[PDB]
Amino acid sequence: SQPVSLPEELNRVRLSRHKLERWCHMPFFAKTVTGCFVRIGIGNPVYRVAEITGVVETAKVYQLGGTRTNKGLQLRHGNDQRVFRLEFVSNQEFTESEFMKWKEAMFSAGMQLPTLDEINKKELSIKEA
Amino acid sequence: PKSQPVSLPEELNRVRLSRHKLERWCHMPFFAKTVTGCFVRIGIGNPVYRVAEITGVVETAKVYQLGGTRTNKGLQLRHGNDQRVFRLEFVSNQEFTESEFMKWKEAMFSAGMQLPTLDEINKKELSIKEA
Repeated sequence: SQPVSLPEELNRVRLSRHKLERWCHMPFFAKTVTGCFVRIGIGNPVYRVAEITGVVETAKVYQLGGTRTNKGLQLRHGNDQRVFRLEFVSNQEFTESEFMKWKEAMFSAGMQLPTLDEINKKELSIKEA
Repeated sequence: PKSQPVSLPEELNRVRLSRHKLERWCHMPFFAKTVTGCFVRIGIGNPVYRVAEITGVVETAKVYQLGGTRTNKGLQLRHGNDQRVFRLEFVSNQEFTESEFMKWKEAMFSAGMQLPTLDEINKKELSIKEA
């Protein structure tokens, strides 16, 4: 029941752009990525912590590394909910500053933080054997 | 009354488009028809902003990130007699300040331009309503 307190903890359910590229044509892509988090580039360079709350189709097909996709992630950062192309997800870990700004957004939004149980159950559910 | 020219920033803010709204709309049909005649709070450098009317939408040479998407579009923007093209990434999400609004009126009057009426504002606002 302990709320997430450390970047290391939330990193257990962080998806890189690499993983997202590898998975983006898989049949259960939405089920897999929903409830995970990303380090998302939001433009100039600023990155944020965001939860994936769903997958949508984008207006345009675009290049993602070695493939092409029209998938977009529905991303939540506190009250902020927007669709982002997969191309803007970072391969790097959350910085401590990014993680702390996110916790502030959560509390200021009156949104309950994920628990370590919720994080561990999600991490386990999508392990690839 | 609706025949009066605009005189308050609250009135002009009825047709102000946020950067987030521009991002949401930028790849939908009739984007230029929708946004033309709206206003933006445009960032012009150091941070300073201007009130500007959108007079059209153009292609630019720079493909850039606009939130969750990519675009090369530019806004043709007018502030009194000053007309320029700006990337949409420079539009502010914040409301016009009273000083920005007053500076814009000063530019309009200097130029000999007349301000929109409340009727014109209301008609534009009603035409951009999301349902």
